[PDB]
Order: sequence, then structure tokens, then C-alpha cells
Amino acid sequence: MLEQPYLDLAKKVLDEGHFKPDRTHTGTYSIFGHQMRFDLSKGFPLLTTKKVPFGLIKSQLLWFLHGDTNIRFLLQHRNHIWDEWAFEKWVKSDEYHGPDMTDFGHRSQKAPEFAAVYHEEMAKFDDRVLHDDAFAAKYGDLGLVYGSQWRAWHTSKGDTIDQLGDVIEQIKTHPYSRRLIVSAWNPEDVPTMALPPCHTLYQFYVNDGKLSLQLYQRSADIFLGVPFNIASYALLTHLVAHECGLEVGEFIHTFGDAHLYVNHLDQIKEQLSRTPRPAPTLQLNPDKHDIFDFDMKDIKLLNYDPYPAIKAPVAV
Amino acid sequence: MLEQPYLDLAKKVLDEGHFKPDRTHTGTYSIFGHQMRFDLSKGFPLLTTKKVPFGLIKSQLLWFLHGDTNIRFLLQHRNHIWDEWAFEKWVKSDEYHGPDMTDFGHRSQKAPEFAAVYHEEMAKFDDRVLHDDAFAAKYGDLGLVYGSQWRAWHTSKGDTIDQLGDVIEQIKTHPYSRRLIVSAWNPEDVPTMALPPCHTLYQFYVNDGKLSLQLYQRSADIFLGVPFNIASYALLTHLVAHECGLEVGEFIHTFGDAHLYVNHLDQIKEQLSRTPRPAPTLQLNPDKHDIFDFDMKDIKLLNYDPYPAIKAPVAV
Ligand SMILES: C#CCN(Cc1ccc2[nH]c(N)nc(=O)c2c1)c1ccc(C(=O)N[C@@H](CCC(=O)O)C(=O)O)cc1
Ligand SMILES: C#CCN(Cc1ccc2[nH]c(N)nc(=O)c2c1)c1ccc(C(=O)N[C@@H](CCC(=O)O)C(=O)O)cc1
Ligand SMILES: O=c1[nH]c(=O)n([C@H]2C[C@H](O)[C@@H](COP(=O)(O)O)O2)cc1F
Ligand SMILES: O=c1[nH]c(=O)n([C@H]2C[C@H](O)[C@@H](COP(=O)(O)O)O2)cc1F
Repeated sequence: MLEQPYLDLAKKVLDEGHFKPDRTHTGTYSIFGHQMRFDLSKGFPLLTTKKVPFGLIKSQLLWFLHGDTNIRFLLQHRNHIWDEWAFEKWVKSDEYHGPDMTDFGHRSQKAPEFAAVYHEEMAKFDDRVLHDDAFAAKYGDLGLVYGSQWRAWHTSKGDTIDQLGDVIEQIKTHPYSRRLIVSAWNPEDVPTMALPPCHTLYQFYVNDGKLSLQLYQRSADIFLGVPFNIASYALLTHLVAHECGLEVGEFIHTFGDAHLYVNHLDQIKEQLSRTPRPAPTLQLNPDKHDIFDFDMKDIKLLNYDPYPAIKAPVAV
Repeated sequence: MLEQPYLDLAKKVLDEGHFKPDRTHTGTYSIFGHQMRFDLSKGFPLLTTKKVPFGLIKSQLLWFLHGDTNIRFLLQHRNHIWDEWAFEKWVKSDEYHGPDMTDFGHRSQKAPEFAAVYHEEMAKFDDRVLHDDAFAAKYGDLGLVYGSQWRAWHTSKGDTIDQLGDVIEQIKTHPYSRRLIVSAWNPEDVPTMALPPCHTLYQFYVNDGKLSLQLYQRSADIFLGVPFNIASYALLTHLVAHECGLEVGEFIHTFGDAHLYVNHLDQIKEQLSRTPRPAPTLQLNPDKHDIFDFDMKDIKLLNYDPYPAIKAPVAV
């Protein structure tokens, strides 16, 4: 079945896992080291044992897949996953001056009155962004995010290398090469960023005509973060092979610290009260080949019958 | 037993492996994706089923572990593993002008007369290096090799980040962090190098006082290259914990393309005619703490009873 992978990763953590403090409060139960593997020939591992929502996953990928470091496309696609860091880079400073708000969010996962401000002054924020190009360009252009990492490596001699572009042009001409990597971890930049890229390195592979991919994710939350991650990189592979004219092999997903949060383990146990159903299947439009173009009307997920969605608290 | 890992990786390739052309002639049998794991508490995985030689492994590590991009320390330590690329960057050019030699080596693994030249003009090379500082500094300073990758990241704003230094100072103060990485893959530099770093990324981990490490190696030869690699990173971990005052956890070693060469598979089958013996145990001197200092008289391997060494041809 395609998603038993997750359920044996998540099972093995609350069984083998050993406790660690984190970079917040809530403890983690962590394993270090896992290869999880999915056979893309017969699927698209979006969890049938918990609604996970393909729409925000597509948007986010597509944002990444064509330069963007600016949340104004994400906002205007009803997606707000990367919304708050834009507010941290602003609540703090010199145009804004308003509410209490310096530090919000965690103290809004359980708040005071906070909800009508963290939700209403960072409403006004995300609004001005979508309509004020000036404002968009500043407090909504996040800088360094996977988008500028894959498509824009800033180099010691002035300019930017579009790495993923180059690896999709190697996939075509030179298929069998052991070099087919996109790193997202740049040292000049990591004694700095809010989050360093959690999705560090991913190499690709052809062999027999179908493209595998492997992703080393350095820090992974078992419950909330790992559902989107399997699916995104699975969506990213389906898209590279429709470009490079290849079939689908594997999506292999490796880990450093796969960790569960102690504040959401009653909830993972409830997910294991469910048996996986038949796995869903994606569609990508034939009339669009340069993967760089896809809108939402170019990737269709079909026949996803999920079990009810299970809620958990971003403490980060 | 600690090295059955290798023998089930190497077994699984000539069994599951599927054929691929490479960046040379000789075909490969390759798997893509493996986590291999060793429990350093009870060992030091140097193969007992084939002599592998700790001396050249120590030298090479130590070279790496204190700035060097120059083979004059490697030469003067009777090690010549990185010797020939120094000769390719020279056979080719303007001080040298001598023998036929432009392209040598492969055509010396099976040569014409080649042996008394590839071996005698690149004798004269490695000699002048060890005695002529001028010459050392040029045709023996390899530039970018793991040494300048770990200890010298060249940055867009002028200077060099000593990454490994910084990660050993984080290991001390902040132990439990999901950030403890040293990448060796720099994009500005990889549309270029002879070999891109085969040992791309490695993150570390404490938890309960003993340090694990995990290495994603992008391209690995099963037979010749993978023996040194398990041991080096195992030696590298033993050294970080004696610095950071930690015990030893695991050494986890992940793969992209683990591949065997078709020209050395009679030879791997002969290694599997042997049962592993008791695994060897290393020593690191108590009076030397800054790992940055170790000479050869600071790491002792004890009680390594190996099976005879099994020879195989560098075609690259
Ligand atoms: C990328 C990026 C930046 N971020 C920020 C961020 C903050 C805390 C985190 N916490 C955990 N455990 N994992 C994460 O991936 C994570 C990411 C993201 C923002 C939201 C979601 C997300 O949709 N969360 C839940 C929604 C339910 C809820 O909390 O109310 C989900 O659908 O699973 C994922 C990533
Ligand atoms: C690092 C680096 C650069 N290099 C260059 C280089 C060239 C061809 C290769 N071929 C293979 N299969 N794997 C490699 O790691 C490799 C590396 C190295 C040079 C020598 C050895 C080595 O000692 N080889 C054999 C020696 C026996 C022989 O060939 O006569 C061994 O001990 O296993 C390893 C790495
Ligand atoms: O440190 C090294 N490791 C390594 O394994 N090789 C070789 C053999 C390996 O199989 C190949 C990597 O494949 P590619 O041909 O893509 O470089 O280079 C060379 C080195 F310098
Ligand atoms: O893309 C992302 N992935 C991710 O998982 N996180 C979170 C949750 C994860 O557990 C943590 C990574 O650990 P660290 O605290 O070391 O950053 O950051 C945030 C993102 F933006």
C-alpha cells in the first residue's frame, strides 16, 4: 500500500524514539536516520488516513518552481503557510508601530485577546501586500526561501545560478549521471536565517527511463511537516518527468531528525486507528510541457477518499 | 557483527543492481538509496574480510582536518591517493613539456611502455613538490578538496567560513540541534571540478551523551571507494567526541548511487568467501584534546586481524 512508510516511521518514533528538548518548548521524540521509499508507478502518496490538502501543496510548489521569494502569489492563491515570517520581519519595525504584537503566533496558538489582533493587524498586512506593490516588495518578499535557493544561487562573482534549470537540462542530454543535485544549504547564509532550509539536499536519477529522486531532509516533524513533504517532492518528481519525457520511479525521502512533538501524540495514535485506503492518482495536462508554466488547472489529483483531518498546534 | 552492512550492500547490488554506463567505460551495477548503519560503541568498522590500510586513511583525514589543499603533507606521509589530479593539472601545461603523457593513468592500469614514464616523470613531479616550495604551491596545491570545503567556505562577501570549526563549537554549547551540518557541495564551483565532492553532506547529532553522524555520499564505489569511506567518517566521529567530550553513537552512511564496477565482481564474490572476524578497536591519546593537532602517533588502531587484500583497477 503506498503510505505505510509514514505509519511505520511515525510508529517507530513513539516506540524507539528517545526524548530531546527543542528550539522552542515542547519535547520531541526523535529518531535520527530513515530512508522512506514510495513507488510512484502505482501512486501518489497523499495520505488517505488523514486529509492533507493538495491545493496548498500545489500552490506552494508552483511558487517555488518559478523564481518566487514573494508571498503575494501565495496570498492570492488562498494559501498562507509562509505568511507569518513576513509579519515577524514587520511587527518588529519602523513602518509598523501598532499593537503589542512583538511576538505573536505561539502566544496565539493559545493567546490572551490576541486572536482579534494577531489575526486582524496581520490581515491588514497581507492585504496591503496583495495591493500595494511597494509594500509587497518589502515586507512580503521573504528573501531566501526554497524558490531563490533552487532557481537563484547567489555567487561570489556577482550573479545567480539557476541550479534546477540546469539539472533539468542535464536530465535530458546526459541522463545516467551521478551529478543531479540541487543543494539548498548555502553556508554564507546559514549563521542567520529564521529557518535554515529544512529540505536541504535532493539528487535525481534516471535508469531504464523512469526518474527516481531522493531527498535528505534535515529536520522533519513526523506529524504535520512530513505529510506535505512526501507529497511535494512526489509532485516535484512528476512534474520533472513529464518535462524530461521520463516515467516515474521512486521518491525516496531521507531524514536527519524525524521528530514528533509531545503536544501531538494522542493525535498520531488516533491516525493509527485507521487503515490506509487506495492511494490517489495525479494528472498533468498534455498540452503543457515546460513545467515552469503550470497553473493549478495543469495538475489534477484524482480519487482521493480520505479519512477526516486531525488537528495539531504550530508551536513552531 | 559490525561489517555485515557492507556485505549486504555489496551483496544487494550484484543481486538487485541494474546496469548503467558511467563516466568512463566500465559498466556499473547500481542501486540508488541506502542507509548503512554501524554501532560505534562496539567497534570501528575497518573490514576484517579484506585488508584496507588504516595508515593512509588516517593521513588523508588528518590532511583534511587542518586546512590543507596541498598534497606535500600527503606525499611526505607515504600516501599518494590524491597524487594524480596534480599531474593532470600539470602534464597538460606550460612548465611541463616532456612525455607523451597527456592522458596517462587509465592507459597505465593497462599501459604500453607507459609504466616507466607515468610512474617515472610523475615521480619527478612529486619530488620537486616535496622540496621546491614554489613548485608545491602550484602544481601540488589542489585547490578545492574536502579540506577547503570543510575548513574554508569561500563567501560572496570576500572571506572564508571555517564550517566544521563552527559545528564543533556548537556541539559543545548547544548539543541538541538539528542544525549540525557541513555541506561540501558549493554550486558556484560544481559546473567545473574534476570530481565534485563525492562526500557531499554530513550532519551530526548528540542525544544521551554520545555523538552520531550521518553522511549522504552521492556516488560511492561499492568495492574500492566504500571501504575507506565507512572508516574515515568513523575516524572523524571518534575524533569529534574526544573533542566535545561525548561517547560514540552511530555512524550512519547514506547513498545516492552505490555502484559496482563490472571489472571487479569476480573479486567482490571472492570477498564473500570470507566470514567477518572480530572487529578492530581505536585509541586516541588522552593528552591531546584539540583534534586539530593529531599526528599519526595520536590515533592507534588495535587488533585488526584481516583476511588478505583483494586488488582492483582504478579506471576511475
Ligand atoms: C513551509 C513552511 C512554513 N510553515 C511554518 C511552520 C511552523 C510550525 C511547524 N511545526 C511543525 N510541527 N512542522 C512544520 O512543518 C512547521 C512549519 C508552515 C506553516 C503551516 C503548516 C501547516 O499547514 N500546518 C497544519 C495546519 C493546521 C493548524 O496548525 O491549524 C497542517 O496542515 O498540517 C506547515 C508549514
Ligand atoms: C580520495 C581520492 C582520490 N582517488 C582517485 C580515485 C580513482 C578511481 C576510483 N575508483 C573507484 N572505484 N573508487 C574510487 O574511490 C576511486 C578514486 C583515490 C585514489 C586511490 C584509491 C585507492 O587507494 N585505491 C585502491 C588501491 C589498489 C589499486 O588500485 O592498485 C584501494 O586501496 O582500494 C582511492 C581513492
Ligand atoms: O573521493 C572520491 N570518491 C570517489 O568515489 N571517487 C570516484 C569513484 C566514484 O565511483 C566516482 C564518482 O562518480 P562520478 O563519475 O559521477 O564522479 O568518482 C573519486 C574521489 F575523488
Ligand atoms: O519548511 C519547513 N519545514 C519544517 O519542518 N519547519 C519547522 C518544523 C521543524 O520541526 C523545524 C525544524 O527544526 P529547527 O528547529 O532546527 O529549525 O522547523 C519549518 C519550515 F519552514
